[PDB]
Formats: sequence, C-alpha cells, structure tokens
Amino acid sequence: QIPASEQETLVRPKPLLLKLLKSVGAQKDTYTMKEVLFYLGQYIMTKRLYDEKQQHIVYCSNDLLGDLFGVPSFSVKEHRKIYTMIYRNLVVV
Ligand SMILES: CC[C@@H](CS(=O)(=O)C(C)(C)C)N1C(=O)[C@@](C)(CC(=O)O)C[C@H](c2cccc(Cl)c2)[C@H]1c1ccc(Cl)cc1
Repeated sequence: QIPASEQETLVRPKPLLLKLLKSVGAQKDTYTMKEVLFYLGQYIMTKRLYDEKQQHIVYCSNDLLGDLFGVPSFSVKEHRKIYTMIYRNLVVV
C-alpha cells in the first residue's frame, strides 16, 4: 500500500515535532522520513506510550505526542493514518 520510496523523501519538522524528535535524536535541518519514523517510534518506546501488552494501541493523551497527532490513542498497525498525522506536522523539502 505504502511504497518504500516514501521513506527516502526529505522533510522538515515543524517546531513541536522537532521538540519531540530532539529527545531521541540529533537535531537536523532536513530529515528523511525513515529518520522521522524511527525517532517517533523510538520516542514512543522509551516513554512506554506503547506497551506491547496492550494490543497495538499507543496511548498518548497524557503526552505531547497526543497534542501533535490530535488524538488520545492510535493503532501502530494503521500506517496510512499515521503518515497523515505526521505530515500535518512537517513541510516537504
Ligand atoms: C511505536 C512503535 C514503533 C516502534 S519502531 O519500529 O519505530 C522502532 C522499534 C524501530 C523504534 N513502530 C512499530 O512498532 C511497528 C513495527 C508497528 C507495526 O507495523 O506493527 C512499525 C511502525 C511503523 C513503521 C513505518 C511506518 C509507519 Cl506509519 C509505522 C512503528 C511506528 C513508528 C512511528 C509511529 Cl508514530 C508509530 C509506529
């Protein structure tokens, strides 16, 4: 459904997203989506907003991530929706 070439595209996170990304990776002016997805994913795991015990759902209503995505929770398996939420927070280069 989602082509792998999409992970090579270049983007610039908006201020709030950049704040989240910097807690897990070095600050950069331009990121590849592969980088954005990893840092976002790593932020979710280190903060345990995703417990492998709780059937694929990430709970973020008590986190900045919830403010970024505009939702209290979401499934890690519904990738199309994740991309749409992430793009609301970045600008394509
Ligand atoms: C928070 C969970 C992270 C950890 S992880 O792999 O990124 C890693 C362990 C490498 C940090 N994560 C996953 O667990 C995965 C394996 C969940 C799944 O599809 O079964 C993949 C997921 C992912 C990867 C690429 C693109 C999308 Cl939209 C989602 C990806 C993910 C990345 C960002 C967001 Cl916002 C949501 C889910």
